Amino acid sequence: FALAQINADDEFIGAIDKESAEYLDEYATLARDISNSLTLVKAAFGPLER
Amino acid sequence: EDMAKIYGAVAAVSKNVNSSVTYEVKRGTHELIKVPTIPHNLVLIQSDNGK
Repeated sequence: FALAQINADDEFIGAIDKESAEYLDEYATLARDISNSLTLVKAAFGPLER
Repeated sequence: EDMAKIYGAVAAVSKNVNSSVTYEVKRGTHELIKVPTIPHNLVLIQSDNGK
């Protein structure tokens, strides 16, 4: 009922550009961490019995 | 650097293998004492006249 117009000024667009770099960095780090952890599991541990 | 960490963790697991056990077998063993004299429990009773 009280919907308001979204104002996309320069500051908000500039803020998102900073977040885009931060998001890209985070994804790269997680992929490296996932790859390292997947290699550790294969070399170290094995199957489990009863 | 992260490869040295992964390789170090694997070597830690492989080094957790047990070799053997060592213990002493002493149950059932008791020390021995030495008795120096033989108990005879004998006394000679003789009358005054020797009869």
